[PDB]
Amino acid sequence: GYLTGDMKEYRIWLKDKHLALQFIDWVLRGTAQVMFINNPLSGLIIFIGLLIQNPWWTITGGLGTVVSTLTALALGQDRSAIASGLHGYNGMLVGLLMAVFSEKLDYYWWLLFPVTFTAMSCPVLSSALNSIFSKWDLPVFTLPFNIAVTLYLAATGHYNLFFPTTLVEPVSSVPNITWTEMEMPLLLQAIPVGVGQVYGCDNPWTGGVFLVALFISSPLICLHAAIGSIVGLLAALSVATPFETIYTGLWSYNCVLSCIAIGGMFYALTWQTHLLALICALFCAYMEAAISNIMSVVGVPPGTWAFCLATIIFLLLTTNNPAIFRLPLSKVTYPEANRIYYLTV
Amino acid sequence: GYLTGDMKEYRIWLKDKHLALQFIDWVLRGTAQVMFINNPLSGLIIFIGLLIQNPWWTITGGLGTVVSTLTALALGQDRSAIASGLHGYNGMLVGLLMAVFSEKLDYYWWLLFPVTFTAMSCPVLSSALNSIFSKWDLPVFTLPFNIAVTLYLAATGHYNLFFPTTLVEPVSSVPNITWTEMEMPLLLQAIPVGVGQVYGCDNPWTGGVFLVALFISSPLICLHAAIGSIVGLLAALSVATPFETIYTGLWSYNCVLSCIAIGGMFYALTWQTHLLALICALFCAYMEAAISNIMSVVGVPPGTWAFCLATIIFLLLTTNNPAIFRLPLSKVTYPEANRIYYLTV
Amino acid sequence: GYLTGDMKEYRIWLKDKHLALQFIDWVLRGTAQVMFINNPLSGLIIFIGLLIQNPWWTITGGLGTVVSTLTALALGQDRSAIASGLHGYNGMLVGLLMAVFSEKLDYYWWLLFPVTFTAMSCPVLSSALNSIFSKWDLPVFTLPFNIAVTLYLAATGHYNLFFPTTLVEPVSSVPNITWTEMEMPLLLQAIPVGVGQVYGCDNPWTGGVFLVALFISSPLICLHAAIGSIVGLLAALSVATPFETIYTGLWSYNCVLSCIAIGGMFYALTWQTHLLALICALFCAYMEAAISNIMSVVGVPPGTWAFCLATIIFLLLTTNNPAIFRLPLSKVTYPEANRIYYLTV
Repeated sequence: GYLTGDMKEYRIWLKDKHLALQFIDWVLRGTAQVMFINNPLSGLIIFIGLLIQNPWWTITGGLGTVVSTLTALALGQDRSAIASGLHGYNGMLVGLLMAVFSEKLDYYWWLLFPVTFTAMSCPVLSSALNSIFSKWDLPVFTLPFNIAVTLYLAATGHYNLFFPTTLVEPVSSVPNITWTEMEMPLLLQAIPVGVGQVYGCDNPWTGGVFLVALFISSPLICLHAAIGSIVGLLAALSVATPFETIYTGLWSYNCVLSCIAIGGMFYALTWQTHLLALICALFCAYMEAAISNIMSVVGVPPGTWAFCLATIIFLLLTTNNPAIFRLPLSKVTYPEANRIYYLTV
Repeated sequence: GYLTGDMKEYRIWLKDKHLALQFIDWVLRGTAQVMFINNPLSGLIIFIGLLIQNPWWTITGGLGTVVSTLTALALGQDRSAIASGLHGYNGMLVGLLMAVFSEKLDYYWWLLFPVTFTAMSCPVLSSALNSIFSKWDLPVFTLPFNIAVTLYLAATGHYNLFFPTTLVEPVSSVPNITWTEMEMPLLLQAIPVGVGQVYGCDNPWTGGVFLVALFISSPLICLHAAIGSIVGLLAALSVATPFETIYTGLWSYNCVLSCIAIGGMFYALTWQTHLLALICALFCAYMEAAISNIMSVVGVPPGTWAFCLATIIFLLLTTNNPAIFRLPLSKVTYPEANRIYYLTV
Repeated sequence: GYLTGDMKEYRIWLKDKHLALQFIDWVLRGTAQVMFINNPLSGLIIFIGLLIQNPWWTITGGLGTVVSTLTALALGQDRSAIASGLHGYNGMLVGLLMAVFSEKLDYYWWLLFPVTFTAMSCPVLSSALNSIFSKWDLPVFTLPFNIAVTLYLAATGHYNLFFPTTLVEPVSSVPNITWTEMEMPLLLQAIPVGVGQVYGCDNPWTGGVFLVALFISSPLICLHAAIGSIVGLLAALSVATPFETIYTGLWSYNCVLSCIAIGGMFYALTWQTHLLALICALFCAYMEAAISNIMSVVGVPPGTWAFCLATIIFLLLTTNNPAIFRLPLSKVTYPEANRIYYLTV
């Protein structure tokens, strides 16, 4: 009861504790907000999952979250936004994905020097983007992280002496796909892996832990994450993706985020909105294939550009349907509360 | 008399017929609206020209138009916009150009599965873009088609197993141009071919049929299309393009669209506006060369990005000249009526 | 006294002289406005520095400035903006950098044909961009020049028969950096060279002359230019750039412009704003590395994209700090006057 939703009672009870405890809560909420979850217990569970995946990635992501939150505080950003973790998840992703795409080994402590720096740009970028997107009542989903990490990975590249990144290359030959070597266990495993890849994690246990963290806050978010992962796998099979690429969940995490966002988070959860979420996730999968192919030419990973663009497109979509209701950004908490608010409206 | 303009009398007489006839009219108007023509007879003539070029391309383009119109209806878009074909031409182009840039043979029926899908995204995109561009009173020229087809051709690419696209590669050597092998007949033929390449068609007869379709609705549109084709050829000669590339009309169709749009369609046709149309077409030709070179690196055709960007730039241009008059978007029908409205104003 | 600032007394005394003298003043002010200086004496000193660097580049840049100013006059742009040189510096940069990146020899007079043309697009672009950026009270820093020159250099490319550009290629191997061959004299020389590279000039004397021109108008602008150059060099050393690349000042000029803009020009000069300028210059250096690496894939020089993007981001940044004050665009003259205005406010 006190653990589900966004833990409003815990927020009230902590708004008068020590500043260190409040900062820890903001960091946990920022960790959870990567998947639109404003829950500190979910953030703790996600931290446990990341520790299961890679403790070094956990260190880099936690440092990114801390630095992003501290920079948002120093820049005088909205304290309500900071307290809900809306200024820590972009830095979390920045740290995690500069650890993931580093050609150096684990515990390359020098990588903390760039991480911090490009975690400091995440609040700035957010602010700048909020100067534009607020004029359309749009969120800045992961555009700060995407901009920052794309710029970092292009600036360093694979041949940097200090911070070399992993080699990303375009596809140059037709894959050999024989449909009799499909492994149903691996295809099923790609659903939790697809969920976990929103944090850059390929461990199936990490993805299952992330699903548990999603369910703790909002069961509808967990359901839409699983459905988005499945939609991503189906799209990958539809355009004849090699099975090895499908198994890694790199075709699903953008669709996971898109299905979470459109299906109940920023639209009111109705069956029309659920169908819109499915269509947005499919279009996001194909746009992710396109963006990955385009950005592999300059040697940069696709990130979550496709999720941001597809979700922005489907939020800017205007229909005369009363059942497709876009909630005001200030009223958006989580799909159950969003549906209740929509019913009252 | 009843066949010229936008056939307002026919629209009035059909607004009370069967829904199937109205849908056929909307599809024909969407076919014609690729070249800013809101005329069903012009759409029928364009369909005849496409049948002359390639019946398979006709099938794919017609399916794209039908799917785009049906998706716009299902999404509750403005019925006035749907009835004028403003939600069918982007899907028409999507179907036509995914047929054109398919490495498979003609009548590869499986290509209808992707076509439909990315024809369904054309209304959505339009809506999303209209949420922004309406704040500047701008049209969404072919940005839905350009976004959708660029994403599709990047997602599949040349090495896709199911839907391989044609190989697009950057230029890697200096062309050998000897100016004594210029063929004046082929240079002249490149004018109707340049007009026809707005639909992806390289048949000169198809381009002539398209010019007839333009003339049926508005002689000024036909004149500006021919002048834009000539301007594109002159620009191609100006930057020393190989004659083989010039003959294909790939340097002219963007300029055709830009000259139509700026010269009388969205500006009031005056001599100052005609000069502005010429300058916009020239800048569009050079921007098209730039965009084609840039996008060949990722293996994607240039599309009509240059026309959209150049026309948006020249519409956003603000001058103190009273003779350069930008008509309100709701008053834009065709250059003759636009000039009459401007004279009354 | 009459030579510092923006020479308001000279502007008043010249507003009633011959039109040729006024046009010469506008051209000189446009030359100076590349570095945010609205001073004709500074423009003359910059012209002297360019003559020191390369008289052919001086010819191309002067022609670009003249053509841009004349096109702005013909298009009926704001006479106050034209008289302050705000419509001549983009054309100046266009001419200078199409001369710099030309694979032909000096005094290739045919290069004046493209220069003029893409100097005519600089006002248009500015106008178009001002239709958007004015809605956020933002300047169009060098986006007209960046768009125009990127399009030109992509359209022609290295293999053009008439106007071949220099070969720009991505890095394909790890540099061999031995830190014992650092030359302190060359590292120090890279500061004035970094300042001079805003005009594409690598002569250290040209950069020193540019610093003198900056100091004549505003000592704070000169100080921030030097500090931005130093910040660019420090960033280049931070990401292990080969010393040969560092010595050319190609890592500093974007940071020079960013430090000038944020540190006193469009923000009120306080110590908080000076720190913000340092951070913006650092982020601009890294974004410049990223953009250069990305655009070398399509064979295009980075230009000043990074400066424009970083400065726009840091201007759109919203803080609750009263000491970080964004001046209204109409009140922006130069850092000393800006600080006085901020103190009165």
